[PDB]
Amino acid sequence: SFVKSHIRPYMDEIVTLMREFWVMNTSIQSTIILLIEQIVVALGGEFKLYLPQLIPHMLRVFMHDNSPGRIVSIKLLAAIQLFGANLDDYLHLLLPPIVKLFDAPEAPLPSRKAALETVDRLTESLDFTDYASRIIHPIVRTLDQSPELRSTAMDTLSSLVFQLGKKYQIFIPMVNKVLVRHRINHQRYDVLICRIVKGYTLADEEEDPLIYQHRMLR
Amino acid sequence: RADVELERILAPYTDFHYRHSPDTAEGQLKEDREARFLASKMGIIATFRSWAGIINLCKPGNSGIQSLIGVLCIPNMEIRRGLLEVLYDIFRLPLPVVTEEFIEALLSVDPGRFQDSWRLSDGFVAAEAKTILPHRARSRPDLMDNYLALILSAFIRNGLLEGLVEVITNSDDHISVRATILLGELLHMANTILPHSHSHHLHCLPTLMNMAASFDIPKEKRLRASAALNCLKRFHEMKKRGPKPYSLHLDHIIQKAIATHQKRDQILKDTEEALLINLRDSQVLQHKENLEWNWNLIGTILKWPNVNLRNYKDEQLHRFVRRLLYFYKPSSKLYANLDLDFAKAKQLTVVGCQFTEFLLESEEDGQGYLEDLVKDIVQWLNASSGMKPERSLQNNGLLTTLSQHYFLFIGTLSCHPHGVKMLEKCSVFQCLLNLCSLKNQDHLLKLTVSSLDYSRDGLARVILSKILTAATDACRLYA
Ligand SMILES: Nc1ncnc2c1ncn2[C@@H]1O[C@H](COP(=O)(O)OP(=O)(O)OP(O)(O)=S)[C@@H](O)[C@H]1O
Repeated sequence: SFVKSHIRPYMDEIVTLMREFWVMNTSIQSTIILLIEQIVVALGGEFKLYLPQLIPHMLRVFMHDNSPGRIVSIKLLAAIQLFGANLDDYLHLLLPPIVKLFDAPEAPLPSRKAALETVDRLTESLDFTDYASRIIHPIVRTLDQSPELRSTAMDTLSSLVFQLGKKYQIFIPMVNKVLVRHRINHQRYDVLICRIVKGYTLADEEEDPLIYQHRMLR
Repeated sequence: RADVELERILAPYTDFHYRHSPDTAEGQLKEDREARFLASKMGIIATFRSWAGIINLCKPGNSGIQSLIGVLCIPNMEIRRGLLEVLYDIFRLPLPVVTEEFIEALLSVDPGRFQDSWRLSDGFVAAEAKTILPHRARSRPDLMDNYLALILSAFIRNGLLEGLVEVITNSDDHISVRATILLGELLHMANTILPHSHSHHLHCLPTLMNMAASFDIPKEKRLRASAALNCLKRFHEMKKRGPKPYSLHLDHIIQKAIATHQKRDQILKDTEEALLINLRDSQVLQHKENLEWNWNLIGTILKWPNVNLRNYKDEQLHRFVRRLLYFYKPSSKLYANLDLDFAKAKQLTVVGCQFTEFLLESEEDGQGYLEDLVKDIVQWLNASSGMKPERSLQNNGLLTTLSQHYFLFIGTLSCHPHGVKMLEKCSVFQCLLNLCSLKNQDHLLKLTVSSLDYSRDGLARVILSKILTAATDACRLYA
């Protein structure tokens, strides 16, 4: 936390120390996760060099978790929301474990909420256009068998269809069945689909989301 | 002589410590270097436009084009950043901005970026349509493509792509972004102007993919190679997107043309509950303070399929419509006073257009409001054109405020068949016929010639013909 980016010449060995004492189910993960968060805040952009070595363990935490209420999964999810644009080349083997977390009907409800919210918040720095079919269907499955995860799943869906332009117009009749079956009203999803079906402009539809994020950051 | 006379002009780049004059003032040593760089660039990009220079610089021997690529593969951040400008202006490509992030320099090379020629005073719509809309020729030779293909083949033969990859990986970020953009532009030009045999193995990029997939090299090179591949894919997506209408008149023109082409050859209900909820959260009826309304909700309550003031006879909806009408009227001096470059200026215009079309969607219940709005617009236009003796000069407000978008409302109103009837009920077409005659205001003719619709025969073509035959020479030229 004190040396921001000068820890690089001694960072690799640090990872070598974390891969040795990160056993699966003990009280040592609660501090390893905080160490990961602090390393992420320190490196800030160069973390992608040392992210792969910590990817297996994370996966073994997502499936082999026997914590009361799945609180280690929640801490790991809150630690993942800090990665930002670092998990750009590694979103392919780290997203499926999270999409498998909120569509499982036996997982605790707060863990599913945490997964939905981290998927919702990870779209403010990443391009989620390619991984559209892997997210649209688990969400419409979470919407018809979970009467309490409706609002958070709708927020995630609205944040996802904001990046997709007219590329989402093919899914509208598929989601509308579930939306009218349970009388699901969301005010931002209605806005987005109204601007998708009926045109708003021509330059605003089918736009790179990173371009929009950059032009709104300035 | 063979290899010592003509190849001198590229000595400032190939020689890292180049001294042109034996005795020069020691005070000016960097300005002299920049002048040498500029002159050598102007000579190098001038020998590649002639055949006697192309052939003599790309000879199969120890030519002067291989010495130009070889010094590009040397980590010298002064020669390497100056050779990229020569490569950029050799292929007639636009230069990106000097940044370190790819997503900011990719936006500066957008074929549809705003230009100074597209302003109302300069080139309002005709100059803008030239850039974004493509030429009508699909089989003309276009000798420029021939020349560019020859130059690109000559450069690829001597190993330019490998040098660009080496510049992309082993260099700074300021130069990595510019080399990635140049590589993307060259890869796009390849699959467009090169024959299939010349460009069927270029998209593999072996030297970059073998680096992005090798786990023996240091991890920094692998990660920057993967990032370069991702940026190349992003550039390809940007290229296959296309240029989009920057302005709001050309947008409506293209949309109307596409709609005509679609309809020449062949959703939620929200009965009473969701309509009222969306009308409530919009905040229009809670308070009448403008600029604090929720304009997204207004747009979606105006654009929803079956909400047309003709099947939902609710007093709250009529209050909503009357408040929006009083806001949009120019006499109220509420919308017509906001200046251009406003924070939310395009959205207000889009909402106004879809609102004056929603009023038209009710052919039996939307007269009292639409007639009032268009009559107020005609009043404002006759006052600002010079048909009154008060001032007869109001160009200081039309050119700098959102009151110039009242031509877009008449434009989106003249497309529909029931729209032109309402437009003729009031003295709109006669007003434009009278406006065509004046000589002092030329911007109003630009505005009225690029807003109306000429799809069907009627009074809309008579105004166009009157401007084309009897008008000011500059207005006639723009028409
Ligand atoms: N900035 C404004 N935007 C909209 N309306 C305004 C604005 N400023 C004043 N008004 C007044 O509000 C009127 C529209 O309100 P109405 O449609 O009559 O609904 P209303 O709630 O009955 O209005 P009042 O004031 O209560 S009678 C405008 O025509 C003006 O009389």
